[PDB]
Amino acid sequence: MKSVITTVVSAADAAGRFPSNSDLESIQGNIQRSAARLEAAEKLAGNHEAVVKEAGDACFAKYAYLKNPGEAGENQEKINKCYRDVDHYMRLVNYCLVVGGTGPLDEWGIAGAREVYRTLNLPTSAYVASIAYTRDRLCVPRDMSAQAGVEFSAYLDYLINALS
Amino acid sequence: MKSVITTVVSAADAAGRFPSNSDLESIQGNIQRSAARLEAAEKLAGNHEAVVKEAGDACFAKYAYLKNPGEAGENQEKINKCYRDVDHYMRLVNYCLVVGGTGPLDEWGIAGAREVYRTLNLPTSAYVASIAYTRDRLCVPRDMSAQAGVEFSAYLDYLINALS
Amino acid sequence: MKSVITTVVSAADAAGRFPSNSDLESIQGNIQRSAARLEAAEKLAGNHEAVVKEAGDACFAKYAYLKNPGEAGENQEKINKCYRDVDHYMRLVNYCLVVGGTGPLDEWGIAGAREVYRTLNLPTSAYVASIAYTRDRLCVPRDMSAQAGVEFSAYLDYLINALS
Amino acid sequence: MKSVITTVVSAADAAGRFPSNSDLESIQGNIQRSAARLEAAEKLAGNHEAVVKEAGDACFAKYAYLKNPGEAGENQEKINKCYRDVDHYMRLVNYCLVVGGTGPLDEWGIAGAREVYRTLNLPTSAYVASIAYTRDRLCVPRDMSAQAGVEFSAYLDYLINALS
Amino acid sequence: QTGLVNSKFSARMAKKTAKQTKNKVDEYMARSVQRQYKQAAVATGVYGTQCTEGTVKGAAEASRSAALSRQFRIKQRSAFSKAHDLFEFRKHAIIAAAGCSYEEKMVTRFPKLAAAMVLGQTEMMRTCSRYVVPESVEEEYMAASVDKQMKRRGAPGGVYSLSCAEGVAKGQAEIARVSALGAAYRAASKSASAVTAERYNSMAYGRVHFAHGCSYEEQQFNKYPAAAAAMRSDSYGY
Amino acid sequence: GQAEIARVSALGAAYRAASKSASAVTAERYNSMAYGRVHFAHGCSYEEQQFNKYPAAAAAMRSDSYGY
Amino acid sequence: MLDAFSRVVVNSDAKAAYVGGSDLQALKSFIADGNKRLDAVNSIVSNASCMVSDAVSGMICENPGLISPGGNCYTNRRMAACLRDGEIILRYVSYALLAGDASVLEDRCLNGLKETYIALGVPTNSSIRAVSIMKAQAVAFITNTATERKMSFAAGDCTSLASEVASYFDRVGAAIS
Amino acid sequence: MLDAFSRVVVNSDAKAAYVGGSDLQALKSFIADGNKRLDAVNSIVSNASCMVSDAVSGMICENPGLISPGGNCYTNRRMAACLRDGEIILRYVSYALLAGDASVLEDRCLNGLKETYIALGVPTNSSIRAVSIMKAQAVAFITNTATERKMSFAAGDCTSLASEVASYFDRVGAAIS
Ligand SMILES: C=CC1=C(C)[C@@H](Cc2[nH]c(/C=C3N=C(/C=C4\NC(=O)[C@H](C)[C@H]4CC)C(C)=C\3CCC(=O)O)c(CCC(=O)O)c2C)NC1=O
Ligand SMILES: C=CC1=C(C)[C@@H](Cc2[nH]c(/C=C3N=C(/C=C4\NC(=O)[C@H](C)[C@H]4CC)C(C)=C\3CCC(=O)O)c(CCC(=O)O)c2C)NC1=O
Ligand SMILES: C=CC1=C(C)[C@@H](Cc2[nH]c(/C=C3N=C(/C=C4\NC(=O)[C@H](C)[C@H]4CC)C(C)=C\3CCC(=O)O)c(CCC(=O)O)c2C)NC1=O
Ligand SMILES: C=CC1=C(C)[C@@H](Cc2[nH]c(/C=C3N=C(/C=C4\NC(=O)[C@H](C)[C@H]4CC)C(C)=C\3CCC(=O)O)c(CCC(=O)O)c2C)NC1=O
Ligand SMILES: C=CC1=C(C)[C@@H](Cc2[nH]c(/C=C3N=C(/C=C4\NC(=O)[C@H](C)[C@H]4CC)C(C)=C\3CCC(=O)O)c(CCC(=O)O)c2C)NC1=O
Ligand SMILES: C=CC1=C(C)[C@@H](Cc2[nH]c(/C=C3N=C(/C=C4\NC(=O)[C@H](C)[C@H]4CC)C(C)=C\3CCC(=O)O)c(CCC(=O)O)c2C)NC1=O
Ligand SMILES: C=CC1=C(C)[C@@H](Cc2[nH]c(/C=C3N=C(/C=C4\NC(=O)[C@H](C)[C@H]4CC)C(C)=C\3CCC(=O)O)c(CCC(=O)O)c2C)NC1=O
Ligand SMILES: C=CC1=C(C)[C@@H](Cc2[nH]c(/C=C3N=C(/C=C4\NC(=O)[C@H](C)[C@H]4CC)C(C)=C\3CCC(=O)O)c(CCC(=O)O)c2C)NC1=O
Ligand SMILES: C=CC1=C(C)[C@@H](Cc2[nH]c(/C=C3N=C(/C=C4\NC(=O)[C@H](C)[C@H]4CC)C(C)=C\3CCC(=O)O)c(CCC(=O)O)c2C)NC1=O
Ligand SMILES: C=CC1=C(C)[C@@H](Cc2[nH]c(/C=C3N=C(/C=C4\NC(=O)[C@H](C)[C@H]4CC)C(C)=C\3CCC(=O)O)c(CCC(=O)O)c2C)NC1=O
Ligand SMILES: C=CC1=C(C)[C@@H](Cc2[nH]c(/C=C3N=C(/C=C4\NC(=O)[C@H](C)[C@H]4CC)C(C)=C\3CCC(=O)O)c(CCC(=O)O)c2C)NC1=O
Ligand SMILES: C=CC1=C(C)[C@@H](Cc2[nH]c(/C=C3N=C(/C=C4\NC(=O)[C@H](C)[C@H]4CC)C(C)=C\3CCC(=O)O)c(CCC(=O)O)c2C)NC1=O
Ligand SMILES: C=CC1=C(C)[C@@H](Cc2[nH]c(/C=C3N=C(/C=C4\NC(=O)[C@H](C)[C@H]4CC)C(C)=C\3CCC(=O)O)c(CCC(=O)O)c2C)NC1=O
Ligand SMILES: CCC1=C(C)[C@@H](CC2=N/C(=C\c3[nH]c(C[C@@H]4NC(=O)C(C)=C4CC)c(C)c3CCC(=O)O)C(CCC(=O)O)=C2C)NC1=O
Repeated sequence: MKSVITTVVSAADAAGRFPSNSDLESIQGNIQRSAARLEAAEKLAGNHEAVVKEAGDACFAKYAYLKNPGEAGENQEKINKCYRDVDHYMRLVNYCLVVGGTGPLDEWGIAGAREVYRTLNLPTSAYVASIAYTRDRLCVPRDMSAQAGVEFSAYLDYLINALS
Repeated sequence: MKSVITTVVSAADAAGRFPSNSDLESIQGNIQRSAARLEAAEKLAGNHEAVVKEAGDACFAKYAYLKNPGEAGENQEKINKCYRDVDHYMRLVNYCLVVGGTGPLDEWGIAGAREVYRTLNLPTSAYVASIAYTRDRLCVPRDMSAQAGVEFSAYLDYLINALS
Repeated sequence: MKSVITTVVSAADAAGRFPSNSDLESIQGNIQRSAARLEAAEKLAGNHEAVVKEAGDACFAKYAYLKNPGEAGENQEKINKCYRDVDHYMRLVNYCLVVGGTGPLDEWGIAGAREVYRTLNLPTSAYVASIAYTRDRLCVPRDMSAQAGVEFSAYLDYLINALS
Repeated sequence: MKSVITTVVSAADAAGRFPSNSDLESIQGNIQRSAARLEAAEKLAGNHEAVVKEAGDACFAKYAYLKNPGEAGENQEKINKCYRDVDHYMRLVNYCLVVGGTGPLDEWGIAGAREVYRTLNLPTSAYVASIAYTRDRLCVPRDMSAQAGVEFSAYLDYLINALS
Repeated sequence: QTGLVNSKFSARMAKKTAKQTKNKVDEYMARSVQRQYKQAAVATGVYGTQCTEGTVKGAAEASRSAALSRQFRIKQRSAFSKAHDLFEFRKHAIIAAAGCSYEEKMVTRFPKLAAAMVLGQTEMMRTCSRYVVPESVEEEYMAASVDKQMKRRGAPGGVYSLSCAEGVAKGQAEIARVSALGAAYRAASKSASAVTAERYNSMAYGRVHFAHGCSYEEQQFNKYPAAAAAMRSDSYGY
Repeated sequence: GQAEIARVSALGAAYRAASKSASAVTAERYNSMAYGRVHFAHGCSYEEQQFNKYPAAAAAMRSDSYGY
Repeated sequence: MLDAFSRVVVNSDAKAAYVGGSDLQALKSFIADGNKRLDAVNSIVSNASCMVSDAVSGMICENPGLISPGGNCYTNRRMAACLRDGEIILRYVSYALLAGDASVLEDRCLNGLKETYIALGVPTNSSIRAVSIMKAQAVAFITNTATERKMSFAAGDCTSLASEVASYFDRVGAAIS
Repeated sequence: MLDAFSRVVVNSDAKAAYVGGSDLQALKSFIADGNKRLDAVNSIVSNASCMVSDAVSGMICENPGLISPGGNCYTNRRMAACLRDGEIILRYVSYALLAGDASVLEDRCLNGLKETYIALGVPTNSSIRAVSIMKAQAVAFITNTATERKMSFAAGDCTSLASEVASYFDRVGAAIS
């Protein structure tokens, strides 16, 4: 769970050192950003029915071959569990906007991701298609502020780079 | 040289990770503090003849037994090399105000400190007496600002805690 | 390069032992099979223009979405390099029929396979579609013998299990 | 217990690999030999009263100095325990003809052999004299077949090379 | 006539110097020792469960990737960290060869041989972290604090060094996670004759390599040998 | 073109001198030290102490009227 | 390890619930007096060396049997181990105060310490009196009620941080008891 | 390792000189456009996966002999090693850009890489063409002159950060040459 405080406390603990001015300095960086990266968590928390519906069918629009019988996304509960997965991923992005770190993305969606989707034949391109669609559906002055728009997209492209 | 950027870059490098939003967050903490911890480096840089003279004789005022023949600080070059050492320590405090880290104090005055002063009979209480005198000679609204007064004293008490 | 002799010689060498009757026994197993697993290498060596043409377009028949502009297999040299890859994989299967081992498949097509196709967006399902088509296009009494048909399909399904 | 299957299963397990065509190949080598190395176990199992009597006194014929008072083989139970040992060694040779491996010779007669006979003053030349006598008392067309005569002598000379 | 002055186009030094055939001795000396030290794991012919690399299909190839950038990082060391390695590896290589003043010179001339000896001997008699399982939660805290203190040198001064690196591409730290997670299960599931064989040489290893007459630290390692197995030397890092 | 021919010829000779026998590389090693010490050092105990450490620097000095 | 930001994320992940302004105002309050927290921790790092001296010598000043021959803090080797352990505990309490969460205090410090001291023969009563003296020093240094040394700050209330470190110290005490 | 703040401290420690406003204004300028630096590095982390696939495939698009049988990027095992190495180099260049100093790039990445590639037989020319393509991508992503993707920001000039990362990339190129 790499946050900004877990980074400095374990670095001071590996050296056996008290929290010095280096370690105190990093926490005020989680004061100036964190006044406005939590408004993105407001935008994600109240809009999450619509943003995972709008991104859930974007991958099926790009990849219509999944819905074939015998193919990957055969029946209806395939699609239900796929929308479940997009909801899970946007929940971890909502968590990462709140910790100020990529920890909840890492140890809950990214660690061991490639060793599930390969053995279950889930195409990772279908996963990155929804997140890439959500990244460019956002325009800055309508949905959030300027500080929120960059930090919300930065956790999305981090998961895009991690998934493929 | 533990600064705020050396802390996050090596933490990202130990994991093999690109600089994510955690690592970008710590650097703006070195923007809001660092507008005013560098005015303390101005106060220390132009006043360093007087603050090491005023603290150089404070340890001899507390410990007048050093100046005895056969004792620790016997002749005049003893006192000259002692004032040299107080100048060296305040230079490292001036460096630490500028990096935003305790690195230049650590690897240039603190590492291997106890294995010199013990074998050369230099009493560490005489070293902490000058730094403790400089810590309380400072009053906040005359010498610097409020942000500068806490961060200048914090690098002094860190070296006080490290020396003894 | 795990063949049947590399398996026993390194096992005798890890123990510091001369080649005993265990190690001599394994080599006659590469006499009774190997009279007929090399006729499969004859069938693969003279027919390889047709079996990689017939399997090269099977993946594009299953996955016609690849040929879209902006998609994975955009232009003509995409398809040329894809047929190159199917030729490379069937060459390693032809090698594995000849060593009596999965060594040339492993260290030349299977090791580091997943860390190329993920970063270059090459879908592994398109790779296993051609090999799965070649596995069931084979019927036993027309193309080869009975000993050859099982051992040719066994190196194909091994690569199928390794790719996904 | 190095048999032909223990050699390939542990080699596949050290690499984390499924049993491939290399590992399947070694087992049919334990089919073609093992139809005729088990007739040697028939010859050894029904004749073992006579072959350890005929070899038991061969070492005493070569080394008559053992039977002296104060020497190694002093009294009658010395000779009884010596014939016990020759029976034990031929039992392990009978086991090795059946596993297709030198495992039961190794971990039951060969491991720790030299650290008993040295501390108890049992001369290893007297041990190899009986096994060498049994190796050349065998002539091929009377006792067994041609496949059995080589593999029965090969487990004897392996123990001869291991004992000295 | 040299490659430096203005006379010559980029062709020089086509010969064996005394450098290189010194270093090619140490290559062979390290390899003929790793052979003999791996030859104890494969004792009778079967590959033991210690010497298994992977369990996913592509865990072995990825462990080869991780183990090749492993010892490239040893070459990316400072001159202060070059020199600190051999002068304590020579110290610890003396402790391995107790007598045999032939070996006292053999490990003292050659520089990559002594680095291989102190790691092959602890891999051979199984005195590592990942081979010993604490018999109680008691030893788990004992070995936790040794791991805490022994990873302080892997992050010296707040900054992490490259010697604590865990992956060099994305996903590689996760592969190395799962591979280290399988090895912990395999060490907790071995034979009853091997869990009490690694139990004793761990006590002896800690007592000779780190206690050095301090009658407390021996009296701690005898009670708790997973805390004895969990301590490395200085220039291993991590 | 003649300077280029003399280039390539001098380039082959440098490979041939870097590839000779182990008994000849350490025979030319010693008379180089002795040659420099008698022909150019002349009692200057520094220049000998340089030529013994480095005899290719001793071999690389000519007389005056060779030119080049 | 976790911090104050991560614990609401762990708590909300076991609901499959998005976090919003139902519980983000507590984190915004953690942010707003976050500068008070950096003012808070620095007062303990400034006096960390005197705190262990005043704690461990007070332990013997109330219990002279620890230095009777045979006692736990008797000889010169054991005194260094006890003065080391006190400062380790203070270091982890300062970690937990800077983090805003006691996660780093549990697993890396207190997990397995009680029966470690039981196996070593370390008396628990003197250990509890050693952590509580440090607690009394920490709550005096946080609120600037220290009689021997005063520091410079901006004025206001800090009982929230004093209470957080007071809850951390007897959390240390309950684990080794 | 060092950063931009530490290098003035190392440079002034070899003078026995205190630092003041003779050279602190350069650090204050490092601070003031420090938010531009965080805007700068994020554009490379956003496109890190496309950068290596545009770089390494362009290397073969200009040199088809690397995949001729026998070539360095020929087989499937070697292609993964080269795609791994490119992203390692990009990761260290991003470390050096975030740090403001090329100290972390030298010792942990470039120290001993040239004769590592010499011993492996890795051709240097194709490697230089591989880092330079990534340099051209990075200077387009910093200044938002990328033709395929545009990002959102506050307006202004960023040629100083583009120049810093351009100086880091051929510093990588000079060490492996
Ligand atoms: C907390 C983090 C978290 C995640 C990131 C996801 C990741 C994830 N997805 C799946 C699991 C799945 N994911 C899908 C989705 C798809 N497959 C198809 O058939 C469609 C093509 C595609 C829609 C995009 C399906 C169908 C399963 C169930 C597996 C299966 O039926 O084969 C599973 C197995 C358990 C399950 O059924 O949910 C997990 C752990 N789930 C999580 O809990
Ligand atoms: C928290 C995450 C979050 C998002 C990423 C967006 C995603 C999003 N966009 C739209 C819906 C829309 N979004 C826009 C906005 C834009 N279209 C453009 O062409 C401009 C570039 C850009 C900013 C002006 C427009 C014009 C629509 C209506 C048409 C449409 O559906 O695209 C809707 C439907 C309801 C709505 O308008 O909100 C949603 C959920 N909203 C969110 O709550
Ligand atoms: C860059 C970091 C840096 C430091 C922190 C100091 C630390 C330091 N002090 C001394 C060295 C010294 N320090 C003293 C000072 C004293 N001893 C006395 O006799 C007096 C009681 C007392 C004055 C307070 C003296 C006299 C020496 C010289 C050693 C000696 O003469 O015994 C030395 C040995 C080299 C020297 O002579 O300067 C060093 C490294 N110097 C540094 O360069
Ligand atoms: C000796 C063993 C051996 C292999 C197993 C293969 C594996 C392999 N394939 C590719 C490389 C490739 N493989 C494809 C194939 C495809 N991508 C598409 O666009 C289509 C959808 C799909 C056809 C099925 C393409 C296009 C490349 C080039 C990479 C690219 O252009 O993005 C590369 C990179 C080098 C190259 O260009 O060939 C390698 C090593 N090649 C080998 O040498
Ligand atoms: C070395 C690898 C190798 C193979 C896997 C096959 C693959 C293969 N099959 C066919 C072509 C054919 N293969 C068959 C054979 C069969 N169809 C059936 O329905 C039966 C189940 C089965 C055995 C009787 C038939 C009937 C055709 C002609 C129709 C077709 O193209 O499918 C052809 C075209 C020319 C030919 O007939 O050979 C090729 C290359 N051939 C090879 O050289
Ligand atoms: C299963 C594998 C297996 C073996 C290979 C043998 C090996 C073996 N031999 C002996 C033990 C012995 N072997 C001998 C034999 C001899 N000594 C003499 O006095 C004679 C010169 C000579 C006859 C050749 C004797 C006498 C002992 C008993 C030890 C003694 O009395 O000193 C023992 C000690 C136990 C015992 O008494 O049997 C063992 C383990 N036994 C085994 O169980
Ligand atoms: C390439 C360099 C090189 C060396 C420096 C030596 C070092 C060395 N010797 C042994 C192995 C051995 N080494 C010795 C030698 C000695 N054992 C002692 O008890 C004496 C103190 C000491 C010198 C008299 C003996 C007797 C063995 C075999 C049994 C044993 O390990 O003790 C082993 C382990 C191999 C094995 O046992 O399987 C190694 C690495 N061997 C090498 O290949
Ligand atoms: C990460 C967290 C962490 C800790 C908390 C400590 C815990 C700890 N303390 C001791 C060890 C000890 N601890 C004490 C302490 C005391 N005896 C008393 O009565 C007092 C209450 C107290 C001093 C204040 C003593 C005296 C020893 C040494 C025992 C002895 O040698 O007699 C040991 C054994 C190692 C050693 O001998 O040094 C450990 C693991 N170490 C850690 O790594
Ligand atoms: C021989 C008998 C003997 C004692 C009974 C103790 C005396 C003692 N002092 C404190 C109490 C304290 N001790 C300190 C520590 C310090 N004060 C400072 O300002 C300095 C920076 C630092 C040491 C140099 C502080 C801050 C308190 C809290 C009260 C106070 O502000 O003085 C306490 C804790 C009260 C409690 O138990 O709740 C005790 C027992 N020491 C002894 O030696
Ligand atoms: C590493 C360097 C560094 C620090 C140490 C802190 C330093 C610090 N503390 C405060 C500011 C303050 N600090 C305190 C704290 C206290 N006041 C008291 O009376 C008690 C002694 C103590 C309680 C713990 C209070 C009450 C304020 C003003 C109110 C507030 O900031 O919320 C301020 C003013 C800015 C602000 O209002 O937030 C600063 C710069 N910040 C830094 O950047
Ligand atoms: C910390 C920094 C760090 C690095 C920079 C790399 C450096 C590096 N690369 C390789 C190893 C390699 N590197 C390459 C790369 C290439 N061949 C080319 O012509 C292209 C120029 C380039 C791809 C872009 C190849 C092909 C191999 C494998 C050699 C082979 O097996 O044929 C190895 C040996 C380990 C292995 O085999 O994987 C190392 C240490 N690793 C590190 O840890
Ligand atoms: C087969 C032949 C073949 C090629 C010749 C290259 C084509 C190519 N493209 C770029 C150049 C580039 N490549 C990228 C990369 C990307 N652009 C994006 O916006 C995405 C995010 C990301 C890949 C998905 C960028 C940003 C540039 C800089 C120019 C530009 O903005 O497009 C360069 C570098 C120019 C130089 O050498 O200086 C080359 C050689 N690729 C090939 O395959
Ligand atoms: C981790 C999250 C995080 C970030 C990514 C940055 C995000 C960020 N960048 C800027 C602000 C800015 N960013 C840029 C940078 C650029 N503008 C361009 O035209 C180029 C594309 C690019 C050059 C690299 C400029 C020029 C400004 C405004 C001037 C300035 O801030 O100094 C601002 C406005 C605040 C300010 O004025 O400083 C913020 C919040 N900060 C954060 O807290
Ligand atoms: C670059 C640095 C390097 C490594 C780290 C390893 C990692 C490694 N071990 C392997 C594979 C492997 N490993 C073992 C066991 C192991 N092998 C032995 O010779 C002894 C004595 C062993 C116990 C230690 C076996 C039995 C195999 C299967 C191949 C074989 O040896 O027959 C394989 C092959 C996987 C495959 O073919 O699918 C790899 C990549 N290999 C390397 O080249």
